[PDB]
Amino acid sequence: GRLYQVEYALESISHAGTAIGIMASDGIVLAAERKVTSTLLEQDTSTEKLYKLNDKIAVAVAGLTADAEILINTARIHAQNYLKTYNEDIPVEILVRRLSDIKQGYTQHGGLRPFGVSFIYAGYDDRYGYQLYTSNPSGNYTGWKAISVGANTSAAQTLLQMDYKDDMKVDDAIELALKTLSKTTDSSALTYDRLEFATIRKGANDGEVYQKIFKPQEIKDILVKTGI
Amino acid sequence: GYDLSNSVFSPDGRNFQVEYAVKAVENGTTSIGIKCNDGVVFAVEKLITSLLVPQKNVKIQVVDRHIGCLIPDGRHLVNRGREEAASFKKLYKTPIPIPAFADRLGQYVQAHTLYNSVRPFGVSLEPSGSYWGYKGAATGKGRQSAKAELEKLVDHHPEGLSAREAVKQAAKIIYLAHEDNKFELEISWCSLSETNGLHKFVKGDLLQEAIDFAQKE
Amino acid sequence: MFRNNYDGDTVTFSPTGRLFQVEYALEAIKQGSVTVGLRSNTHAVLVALRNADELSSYQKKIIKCDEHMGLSLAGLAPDARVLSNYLRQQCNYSSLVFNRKLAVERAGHLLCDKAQKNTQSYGGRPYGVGLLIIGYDGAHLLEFQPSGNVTELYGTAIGARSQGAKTYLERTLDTFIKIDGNPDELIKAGVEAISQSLRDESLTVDNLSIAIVGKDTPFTIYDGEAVAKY
Amino acid sequence: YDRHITIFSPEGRLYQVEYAFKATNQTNINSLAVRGKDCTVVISQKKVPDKLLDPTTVSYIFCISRTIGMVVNGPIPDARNAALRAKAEAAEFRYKYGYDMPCDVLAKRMANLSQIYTQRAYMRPLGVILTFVSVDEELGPSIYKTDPAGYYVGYKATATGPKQQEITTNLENHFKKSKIDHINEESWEKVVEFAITHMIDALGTEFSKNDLEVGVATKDKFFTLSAENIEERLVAIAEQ
Amino acid sequence: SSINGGIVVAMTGKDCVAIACDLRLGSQSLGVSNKFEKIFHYGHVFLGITGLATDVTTLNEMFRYKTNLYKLKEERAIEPETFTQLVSSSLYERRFGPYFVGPVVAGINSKSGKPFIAGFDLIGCIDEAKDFIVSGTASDQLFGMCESLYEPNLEPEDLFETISQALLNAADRDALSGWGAVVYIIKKDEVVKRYLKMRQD
Amino acid sequence: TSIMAVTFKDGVILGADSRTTTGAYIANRVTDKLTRVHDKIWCCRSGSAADTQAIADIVQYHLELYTSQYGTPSTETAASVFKELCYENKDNLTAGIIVAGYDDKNKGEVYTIPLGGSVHKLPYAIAGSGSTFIYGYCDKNFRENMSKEETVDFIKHSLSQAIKWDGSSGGVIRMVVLTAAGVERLIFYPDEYEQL
Amino acid sequence: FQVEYALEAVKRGTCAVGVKGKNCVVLGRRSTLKLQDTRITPSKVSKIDSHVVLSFSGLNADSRILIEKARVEAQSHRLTLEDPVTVEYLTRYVAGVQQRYTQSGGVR
Amino acid sequence: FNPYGDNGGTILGIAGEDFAVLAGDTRNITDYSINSRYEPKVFDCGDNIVMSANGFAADGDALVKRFKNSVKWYHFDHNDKKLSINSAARNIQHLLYGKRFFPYYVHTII
Amino acid sequence: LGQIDYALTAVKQGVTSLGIKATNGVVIATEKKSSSPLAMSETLSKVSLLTPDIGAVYSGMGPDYRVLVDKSRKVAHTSYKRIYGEYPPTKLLVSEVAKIMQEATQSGGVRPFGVSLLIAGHDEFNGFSLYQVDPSGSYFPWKATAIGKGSVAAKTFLEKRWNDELELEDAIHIALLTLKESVEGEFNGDTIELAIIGDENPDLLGYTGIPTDKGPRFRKLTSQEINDRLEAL
Repeated sequence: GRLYQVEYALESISHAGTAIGIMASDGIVLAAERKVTSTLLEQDTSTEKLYKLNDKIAVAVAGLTADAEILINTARIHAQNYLKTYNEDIPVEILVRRLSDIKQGYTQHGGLRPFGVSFIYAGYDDRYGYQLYTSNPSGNYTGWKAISVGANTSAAQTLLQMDYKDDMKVDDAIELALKTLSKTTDSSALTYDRLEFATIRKGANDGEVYQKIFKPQEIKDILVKTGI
Repeated sequence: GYDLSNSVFSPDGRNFQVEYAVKAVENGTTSIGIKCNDGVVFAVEKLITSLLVPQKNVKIQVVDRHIGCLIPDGRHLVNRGREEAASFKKLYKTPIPIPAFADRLGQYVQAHTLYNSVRPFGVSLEPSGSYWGYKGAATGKGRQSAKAELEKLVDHHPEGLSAREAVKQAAKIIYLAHEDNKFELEISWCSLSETNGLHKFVKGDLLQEAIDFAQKE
Repeated sequence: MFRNNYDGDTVTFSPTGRLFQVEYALEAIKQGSVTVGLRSNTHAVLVALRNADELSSYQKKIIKCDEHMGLSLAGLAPDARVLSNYLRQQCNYSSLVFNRKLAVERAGHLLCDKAQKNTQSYGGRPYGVGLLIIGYDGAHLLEFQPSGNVTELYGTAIGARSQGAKTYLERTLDTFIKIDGNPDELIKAGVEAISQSLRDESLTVDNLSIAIVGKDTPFTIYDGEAVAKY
Repeated sequence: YDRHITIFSPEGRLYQVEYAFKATNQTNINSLAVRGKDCTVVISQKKVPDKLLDPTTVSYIFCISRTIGMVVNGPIPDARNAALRAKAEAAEFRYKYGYDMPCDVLAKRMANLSQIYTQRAYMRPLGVILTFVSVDEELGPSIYKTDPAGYYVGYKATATGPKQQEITTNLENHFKKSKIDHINEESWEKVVEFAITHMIDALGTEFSKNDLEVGVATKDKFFTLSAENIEERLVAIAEQ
Repeated sequence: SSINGGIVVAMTGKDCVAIACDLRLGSQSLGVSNKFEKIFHYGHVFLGITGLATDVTTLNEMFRYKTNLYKLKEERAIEPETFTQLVSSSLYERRFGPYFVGPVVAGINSKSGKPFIAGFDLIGCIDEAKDFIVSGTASDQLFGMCESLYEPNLEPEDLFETISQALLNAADRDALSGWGAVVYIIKKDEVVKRYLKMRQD
Repeated sequence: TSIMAVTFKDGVILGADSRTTTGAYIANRVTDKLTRVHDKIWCCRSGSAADTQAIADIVQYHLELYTSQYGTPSTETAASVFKELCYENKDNLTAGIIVAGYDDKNKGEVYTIPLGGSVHKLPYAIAGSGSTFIYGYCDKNFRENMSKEETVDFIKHSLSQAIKWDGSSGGVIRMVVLTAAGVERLIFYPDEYEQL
Repeated sequence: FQVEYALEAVKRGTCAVGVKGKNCVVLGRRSTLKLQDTRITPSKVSKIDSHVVLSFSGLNADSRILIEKARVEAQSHRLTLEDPVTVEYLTRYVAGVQQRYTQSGGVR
Repeated sequence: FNPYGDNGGTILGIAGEDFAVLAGDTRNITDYSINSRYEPKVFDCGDNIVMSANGFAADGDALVKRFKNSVKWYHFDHNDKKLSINSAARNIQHLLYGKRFFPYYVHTII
Repeated sequence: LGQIDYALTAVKQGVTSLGIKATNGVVIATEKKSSSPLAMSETLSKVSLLTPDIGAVYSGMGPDYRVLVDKSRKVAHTSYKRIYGEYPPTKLLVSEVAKIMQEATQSGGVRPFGVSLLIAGHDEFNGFSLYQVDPSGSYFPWKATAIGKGSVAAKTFLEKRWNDELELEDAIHIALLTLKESVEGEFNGDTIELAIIGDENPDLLGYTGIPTDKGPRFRKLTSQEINDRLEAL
């Protein structure tokens, strides 16, 4: 009992931009590649593919923009509802399962096109620590240590499998993501204006500043330091 | 393809469903209306099939005591017109003027030509919702002979016709129209003199006189 | 061969102005069995003649709508049930609000108005049953077709080779029209009429049903050992 | 589907509104609208071939409000439906905003309704033109015309019908000669005479008092001329 | 209303603001809690709510919800004036069903840099004053103290003393207040929170 | 408030005072209580100002729609519309209305809609708080057919007495005459009617 | 067809085995990838309540809806009758939900 | 506005061995005035069932008409089953409790 | 191909229109087409004010744009205003318009709008901005862009002309040149409709007395101003 609409959505996502999420022992790193260029299109569209659902959870998108915006707004509303109801931050798995259930419902009732969007969730909570998830149009969500979605999924997965360790640091994850993206893009070299970066890390002080979204200057500096 | 559903415009800008409804109207029995001096007379042919009671198959209907009028489609239209007349009477305390009643009927009929989910009416007020004022009106299978007779009457009476003679003229025209085929006559009257402006059915001695006059013609 | 492009739904007119679905619904009456209706000046009767097999009962054809009116059906049973329920509700409303027994002509008008709505709606279906209505006393007799037409006849017959009964009634109109005061003779005339429509088939106490209503006589249904020509 | 319902064709077309434009010419009536310095004149052909018709009840001119009149090109059922809707909208506007609805606002409302008809699949467009005329409190003599496609615009003068092209060309030449946006005639009778003469020249035929219908809009109100007034206007035209 | 007690007072100084409140929570005469804070902050704007404690908590939660959604959608913290308009609209949305609260908003606009204080009535009528705003069951005493003591263009050190003295002296004359006080001194980039020692607690 | 309407040979005449009071304080002293609902159909309102104004606006809208659709409504039609509005919402309205109009019926026409929404057709009608003091007088000085000047004098005397004896009535006397020539508006000041 | 294709989709799911004994019931995962975190894994055997457990086979996303509905129905029964749901009642409820979803077109 | 009133009267139902008796007044009154000296209060609804509702005349008449309509529809829907007295009592209980919060202001004896 | 592609074709068949964003403003310009000298051009407007600081221009089916302008004007007050007491920023209004168009595309029995919108605006904390909204419901920020019939040549010219130091006057000059290079019929002030989002104009507020209340930033050029600018080409 195959689902043709879900397969079409997956094929459409396979032609979208590549996103990489790497989980370390003390932080999570999300990276995405910008592909649209017109020499006159503004690149200040807030953040094109990286989005914040709350102060603790971030998401990376691969697929159609409107469905992504709808799902992100729904996730933000759900997180705020949970915060108002229980006076505590929503666990990552609950929000991921909520979005997955929404996708599954959109893949079962007639007259509704399935969401051709793949999500990479990076979150932190006090029950499991750092968590990384991937959700697809079919409605299934899976936890991962290093995951990639988009165009060059297989090559990026192979590269991550070759050079991933269970005790990597945040900077190690950043370098691994940059090197994996640089070896899979079909644009010869990777540049700052075509890249989006985000980190979710907790310092020695229990502040939990999970909102570090890299500026273009910071992305350029990181690329220069790594050597891409 | 354009003629298979209602409310669909043909490339030349026509609705063939309404034209087919008009074709269905043209297959009906003859109905005549004569506008005399301060009155209107209506005449209806009624075919006889067999065991049929000769007196109770009335086809003429009255709206608001002063208006005269596919049989079930006509019945539906008359019921809607009665509802509209009652609404007007309740709102304004006066009997609804004939142009207002005609306009409301035209709007209701034109409503059934806007959506493909409904079928246009197949009665005679044309099925497209169009209507106008007439000195004489003829519809049905034998409508052309009736139209010719009505034109003859209009030419012969430039100063108007009396209601009493209009009844006999209607009977004669109905008989001439039925002459093509090979039946009963029902006549209804509404005049300011013999009926005080109220729609009435003319029967009894006057009906016999009209029938005899038609037979002698 | 000879595919019809204008017999799909009831909201499409034929190029000559026909409504083929309505005609098919009219022809659906021929599927049902034979019903015969008479009328005198004081009484009115209905005669109705199916059995699935020797181990089954017989379908009901006569339905009482009120203490003074009733009907017989030929065609689709559920449509007849819906129409009979509507007529019962209308009679109940007339008897409750105005304390007035509903006239048979008004009942025919209501049936025609209700049946008209199924020929113009799209997505539905016209009724597939024909009805014979009889009323109090003067006596009245109506024939209702699913197209939305009523007749007010002296007598008629519908369904499954009913032409013989109709011809017999056309012949004996003047004979049966004036049997006032003798309901039994009118019932026997109706029995002879329905026998004229049988292709050598016999009548028994299981296949024959009768209905009678007249002056001082409320609507009464005879079935079983009561249709033994007693 | 794209030929029977109002959806885009592969060429980005709407083959149900163009058919409405075709249906606008089922009748053979030509209408002409001009505006004076303090009035606006509309003239329409009146054809009553049947001798059993009542000529008083045959008209394609409607009085929407006290100051706004309309002339419709197309079938009469759609014309009367649009007239009823326009009258209801004008009355509602007067009740709500406390002042008389302008001609351009009514035209815009009817155009928006036509656009709604074009965009929804279950509603068919009306094959009417709906030329509104008035003398506006702020604008003055104003003529605004719509179409089944939802498009509306104002005109100095306009013509509609199967033979509208010759009338339009004559109007364009006249306005090129005059180099002004209206007709310089203080009295509306002269404007009616000018309109009748222009229609006669364009159509190449003469008219009687039963072959024309006239509507005049002034600051006070909009009114339809009777047959006797048309006869007097024709006599005045014939006098010179 | 006026069954749980509580008082809040906000004043405007030189390039700074101050907002102070009591800490008593009770059921009529009985005292229940001495730690019930009535001042909250979202982004850089502070809100104090007096009246029914349940409505205070509900409004705090709802305004935190709305401010978080605003930050997510607009990628920017909300300013005191926009927050004042939002609170007024939310209060008026409950016309004929109002929250039995008295709100007071304080804060420094991030862009312009000028201080801002405002108060609200039962149904959200905005009262903007350039000197001080008072709310609670001891509003008359607070008005008297503020009129007698307040001076324009006060340094934060003097502003803290003025607002603390006003709040303490107003609370000492009110039976439904005075189980501890907390004062916020708000500047362009620094906020100081201080607890006060007082009688009856 | 004191309001009246009387039919005479050439049509109908409507008269009203110009005082609106909130309790014992006169909120308005130049009130116009004569409301136009059609070119030759006018109404006189008494009672709650908001209810009467809303009803008048609704009736005006209905009559404008009637004119657009049908032609010229009769005065009985306007009276029927007023009756429907007052009778349907009798539990939430306080309005006493007098409908006066001139049409082909000639000699004018006057209908009365008091509290409850009833309809009465009278040759002349009086309403308001000040009418109670001028009842008997109006029953001793009214004749079926009168000229314009005599009718104006009768209205002036009646309204002068009503203003004199009623503290809720005062100000100027406003009159509207509806005839075949059209609509005429007359103003009579306290220096004139306080004597006669 | 719709039911047959649903059964075919079921046939592609992971194997599940259920056995009952004298006083116990025993309910019976694919190969995780090298970069897959198994610390947070939804177990294939989900307990509907303290006395009734469920094990699915087929599409996991569609089974989550059934599990959630079964849990909600069990809590509703507990709140409405003060008695925890029985095994047969819960099975009948799940079967009724599936049967209702089969109708009304039922693409899947 | 009070939607209730009192019309007096009294009724008496006695059950025997093979018979039943339902007796009643015939006087309809309002306060101190006699509306009618002969207004029957005991009716015959059919199937040897007699019902009398005493008190508010309007409510009693409404209940009687409603019960008779229910009996006729019961005969229609069950092939003339000859409604029993206990079934009639249950049906009347349902009719009376249907207007639980706007009750009939009558006492019913069957 | 579906309805969205057909709507895009209809947009491509429409009149061009442009949009150019500079350091201190945004310029929108378009051509009015009326092949009938009897018709009056002033009665029809192709550039519509959405908010005192946000304006819009379109390419495609005119009546759809006329309805969409009213819907956007209503949603600018219902959604953002009457809540925060101020007009929405450009991004949020563009998002609401895109939501309206997306709902039109997704709703059953309704065809998508056949227009593409260029929306110019200014707001605090974001400066000036220019966006394009497609019939599908997706919006994209732009530095300089064009749509309609001669959009390819206009885009090439804008790419060859746009830079980072461009000012409002230079943007107006470039827009006028681009319009002149692709004018279908007659190039004068009565056939050109140009608007600018720039500095606030206190003379258009209508009243004085409130120092905080500033004038609108949207300003629609008159025919005389356009003719004077064309005299400088």
